[PDB]
Amino acid sequence: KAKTRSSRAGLQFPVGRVHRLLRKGNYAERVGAGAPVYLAAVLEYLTAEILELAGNAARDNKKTRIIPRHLQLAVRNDEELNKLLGRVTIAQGGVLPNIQSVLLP
Amino acid sequence: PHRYRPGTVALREIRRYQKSTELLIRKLPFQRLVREIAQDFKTDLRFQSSAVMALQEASEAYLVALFEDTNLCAIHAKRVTIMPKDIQLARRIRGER
Amino acid sequence: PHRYRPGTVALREIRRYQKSTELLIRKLPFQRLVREIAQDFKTDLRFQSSAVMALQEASEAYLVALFEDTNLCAIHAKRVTIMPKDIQLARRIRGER
Amino acid sequence: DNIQGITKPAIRRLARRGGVKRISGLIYEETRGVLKVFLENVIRDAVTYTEHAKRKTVTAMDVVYALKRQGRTLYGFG
Amino acid sequence: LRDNIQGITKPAIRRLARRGGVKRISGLIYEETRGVLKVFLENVIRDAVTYTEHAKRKTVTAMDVVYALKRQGRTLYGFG
Amino acid sequence: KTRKESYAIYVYKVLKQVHPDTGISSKAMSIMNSFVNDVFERIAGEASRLAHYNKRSTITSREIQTAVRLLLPGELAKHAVSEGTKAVTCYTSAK
Amino acid sequence: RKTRKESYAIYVYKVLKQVHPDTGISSKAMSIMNSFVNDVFERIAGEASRLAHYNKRSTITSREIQTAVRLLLPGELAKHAVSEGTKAVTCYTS
DNA sequence: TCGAGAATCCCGGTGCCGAGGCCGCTCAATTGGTCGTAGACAGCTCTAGCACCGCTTAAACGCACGTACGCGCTGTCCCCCGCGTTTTAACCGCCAAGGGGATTACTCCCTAGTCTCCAGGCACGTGTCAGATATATACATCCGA
DNA sequence: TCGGATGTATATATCTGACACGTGCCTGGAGACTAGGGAGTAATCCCCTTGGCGGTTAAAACGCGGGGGACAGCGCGTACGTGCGTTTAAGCGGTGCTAGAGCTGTCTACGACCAATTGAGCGGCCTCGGCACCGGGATTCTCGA
Repeated sequence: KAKTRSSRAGLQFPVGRVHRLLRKGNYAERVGAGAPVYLAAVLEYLTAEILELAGNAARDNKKTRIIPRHLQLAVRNDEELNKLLGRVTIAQGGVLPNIQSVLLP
Repeated sequence: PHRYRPGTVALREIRRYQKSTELLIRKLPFQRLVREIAQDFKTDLRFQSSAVMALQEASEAYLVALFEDTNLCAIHAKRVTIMPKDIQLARRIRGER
Repeated sequence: PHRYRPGTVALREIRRYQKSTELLIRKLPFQRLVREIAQDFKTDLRFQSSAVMALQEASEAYLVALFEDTNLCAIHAKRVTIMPKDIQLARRIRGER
Repeated sequence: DNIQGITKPAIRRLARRGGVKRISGLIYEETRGVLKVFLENVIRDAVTYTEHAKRKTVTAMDVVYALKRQGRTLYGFG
Repeated sequence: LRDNIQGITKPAIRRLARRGGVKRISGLIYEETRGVLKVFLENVIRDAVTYTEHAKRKTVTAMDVVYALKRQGRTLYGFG
Repeated sequence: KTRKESYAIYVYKVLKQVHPDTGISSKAMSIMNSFVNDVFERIAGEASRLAHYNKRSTITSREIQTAVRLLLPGELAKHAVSEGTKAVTCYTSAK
Repeated sequence: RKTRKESYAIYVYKVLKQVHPDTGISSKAMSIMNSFVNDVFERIAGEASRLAHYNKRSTITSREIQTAVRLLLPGELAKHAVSEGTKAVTCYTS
């Protein structure tokens, strides 16, 4: 009989753990029923968008394994992800290749 | 006999250091600096290793972003060479001093 | 016959407007501006009066601080007259564009 | 339309309070663009708080909460 | 101890300036940069030691550094 | 010998859905774990302040939706609202 | 008949008549002082809550409030606020 | 160098509305007693932080040399400032209608709580292939005659 | 503009050690089921928002003359690059020790909870003086002689 809530909602992230972390961390006194389902759907979408952009850069540098340089390039080349992760330092990431034009010969 | 015109090795070092991802400060002098300026807050502290690595990551990222904004100030003044009043202008517009 | 040398009335208007505390924009045109650029988010909204007064306070304070940082950029470029590329430099160092 | 109601002498008075001696002639169009971007970003969040509270009236507390989310924190209006 | 601000040498500031994208550097940038770095490190170390004293410990862990930087307005991913 | 919970296997499953022929190292998995915890705490705190402003005592899916619209920028916010509404519909219809 | 509004007007007025015995205050300045007290309350309370969550506790004691004041106020102002709080707790117990 | 003159500043007189104090009535803080559990303390374990020693070589250091860049100086022209005249719409006072914001009352269904059961997820133990590190070499870009 | 000469991708081989997979167990999530309290829905009422008119006058708009600042070119000297040989200390590996972070077990003192009074604090209402405004005269800084 024991089905998980994630299989019922058709998701990959847990719903039971999100509900436990909402009830345990002092956000409000009651927590509803659709709140962990909505929040697990949102977190799954954001994770899928980041990893979809990162795997393409791992292809472009001809690799089969993602590293923080590839995560850095994927975040900083996108527009709205660069506004979401605006003041965030990613460890072992480096910078983008920018040279000003008046310095070039 | 063979010498490059001044500017060429500067440009290719710019490309070489923007291509890699590594730590650009030696780490035993940085560890001694951290322990020294932490000694004036609590005597006989005992750092881990990942704590010193996290501090070195954060400090390197801060200095690189400050140098980018300093370079934009120096280009705005119609120069190429960076001077310390550019650093002062950047840190005062940003909201730090 | 009597005319002041250009700069004098500018300096005493600087002193006169830094001495007072009032609203420096007319408020019926500002209210029409607020209702117009709020019309493209929800049709038939209904503002209070203190809401429009709060928006006018916040907008005036933002523009005054932007003009102070713009003036520092223009002095750094060894000029007196403020040009729009000074505004662009200020808003890009600050972290807005 | 109504962005031209932010006239040429009003921008000059705000610049005089900022401490500005001499002004060019393209600052007016640049400043109207800056003010329009700021007001769009604040009124969007104020209308979102109003739509969540099931109202049709934009109160002053919604403006204060939106400005506090931007990181600006106005004192004096509730 | 009096040194160790001198231990941040002067090819290292050069390498940081070239990752920043800088072509030609003056000769006073070195002391100015050493002052900037010492001020930043003092403000972070003070809050890390405050969290460590409140937890009633004697070691500064990585999470205390992460929490200090998060208070400064500078999030850091990869050490939590 | 003590347990510490994370989001490693779920990020691994999402990666095997989008790119079926790649892997991920340990450092990048640590970065993705930090990102998920960050965004979770940010959305949950915003929903809590909405529920406190409106003098109520319940965090519901409407609070989560308004917190998402306030927190994320435009196209990303529209796609997140669509995904969450589809999940809630498929959860209630499969009751 | 209206619904009551709790505020901090009378207490700010008490402190003003201790510190300047012949000075009044207008309405807008009292509103600014009310907003200031609410702001500082919410900053210190939020930081103490986050400390109690980091150390796996369920209780906000006065030690969390002391550490939050020490993290959040700058310098000599924190040095005097710690003294005022400790002195008031000591006078409260006895 | 001094006189004209155009804006600030100080003093007095009138008046009007908004702080400030008094009064009545609800409702939240106090007081007293009881219960269960969070945290303080004592004890054992075992694991990383600190200190030291020898070797190798990569990087920091000091020094000549030359050149490109910062910075002062000059001229000119053009565009922004100050001032006077005309127009226009903001501001104040007033009337009037009605939408919607608070408030109260009355159910009802949604979430917390409990208890039993079981399966998913975490710690630990293998194993092999993705990438880091050699050598050899096309070939691209810079500076000079 | 070709010629040489550094410097950088490009191909091929070999090892190592981290990522991916498999097992056991154990604790946290799911399944039923009951109580009661927050929230949804209707009705009222009255405040505060929106629209319109009319007279006043302060501010916006428009020319106009001219002077001061932006900008472009030129000269000079000096401060910072590029490259060479010498020194220094950073990195690596390995050994040893011990303080202190981490987990178990007992127990008690402290905070939640509940019921009954009662006084503090909020709304409402006069009411007088502090501040706002008008006017006049003194002062003082600016600019052309």
